[PDB]
Amino acid sequence: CTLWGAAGTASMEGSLLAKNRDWKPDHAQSLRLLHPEHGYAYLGLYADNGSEPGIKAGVNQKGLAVVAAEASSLPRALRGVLTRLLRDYGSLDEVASAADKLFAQARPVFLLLADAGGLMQVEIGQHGRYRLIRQQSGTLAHTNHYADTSLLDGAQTIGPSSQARLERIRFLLDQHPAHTLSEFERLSRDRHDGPDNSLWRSGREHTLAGWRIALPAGAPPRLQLTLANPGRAERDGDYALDSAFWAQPARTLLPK
Repeated sequence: CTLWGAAGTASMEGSLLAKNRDWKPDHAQSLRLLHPEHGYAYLGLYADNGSEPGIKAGVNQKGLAVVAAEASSLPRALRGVLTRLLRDYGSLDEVASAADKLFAQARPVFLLLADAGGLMQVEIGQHGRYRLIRQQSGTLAHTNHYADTSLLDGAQTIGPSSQARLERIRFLLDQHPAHTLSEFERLSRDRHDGPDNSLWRSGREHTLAGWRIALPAGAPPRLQLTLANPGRAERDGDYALDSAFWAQPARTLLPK
């Protein structure tokens, strides 16, 4: 998985959060809106079935968005919280506060949250150890390996794809000063470097979805999603998370 986003003069439509979900094409995913009994309503990029079902990404009505990356760097042995964020927190500051507990008890993982204000990257290591980064007027990017090795008990294992993919969105992003949603969409479909080391994989692992959202201040958030469930044809989502959107009943919005 490839995660990345821009904030500040680095974007022309506000905070951008993107996520490329890569995985063995052996399950089905779905975009679901949920109205939890206690918390904010939120959209979710669920993995209906498979080996690891659950929320892979989302965004709530308060306009807080988050995307996760698996921490393959370390053994499955040492390898949720994505839902707490979506249904109890409405801003990066809300998270920066309850972070030393929210993440101090979160399994290892890579998180990339975003809100009208900016972006925030969270790397949760072995046990409790976690590093934070908050950019407000620039760009951010992360894949499947820790940038701060200090958050682990021992040297990690960087996968060839996590390596290559990180160097690709890093390069492509460093070309222009500012970015847009339209651009990102093009970015997520880059087929540079074979079928395994590319942003849009198609080898052992296929990119099963493309997630991208824009969060302009004082305006409805705009979400675009490309679902690619194996066997089915590609389905694309384009929504405006306004008051009305969130008012609709909880149900699957992808695939129709």
